[PDB]
Amino acid sequence: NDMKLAPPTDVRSGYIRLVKNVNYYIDSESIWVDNQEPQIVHFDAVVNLDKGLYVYPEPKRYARSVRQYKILNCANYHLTQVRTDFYDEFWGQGLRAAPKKQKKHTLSLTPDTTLYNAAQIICANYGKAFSD
Repeated sequence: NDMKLAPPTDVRSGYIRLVKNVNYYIDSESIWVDNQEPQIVHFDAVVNLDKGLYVYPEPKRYARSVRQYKILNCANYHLTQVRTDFYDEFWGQGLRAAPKKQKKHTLSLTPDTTLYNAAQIICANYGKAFSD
C-alpha cells in the first residue's frame, strides 16, 4: 500500500500512448507482423505504474513498469495476452521479475476501451487496411 510513483509525462520515442490511460503504451519498436498471416501482429504493451509492486526476491525492491506481450488479430480483433514481466524502471526496462505461471487469455475487443484503441492504431498502420 505504501509506495508512490510519478509516471513520466514525457513519452519515450517509439511509445504510443493510448486513450483512457496516459500511462499505457504500445512499444512501437516491439511490433512484429506475422509473415504467414499479415493480419496477425505481435507487440508489447508497456504500463508505467502509479504504485510500486513488490514482486522481487528482495521485499524492498518494487517494479515501476510492466511489459506485456500481446498478439492481435486485426481481422476479428482477438487479442491474446501471452506473458507479463515486471521491471524496476519505467518503460519496461531494467531489473526484471516474472510470475512462475503465466496466465494467458484471448479476448474479443470491444469499442471504447484502452486496448481497442491500441488495435485501431496498430491495424491502421501495420494491418494496412481500410474498413472489426
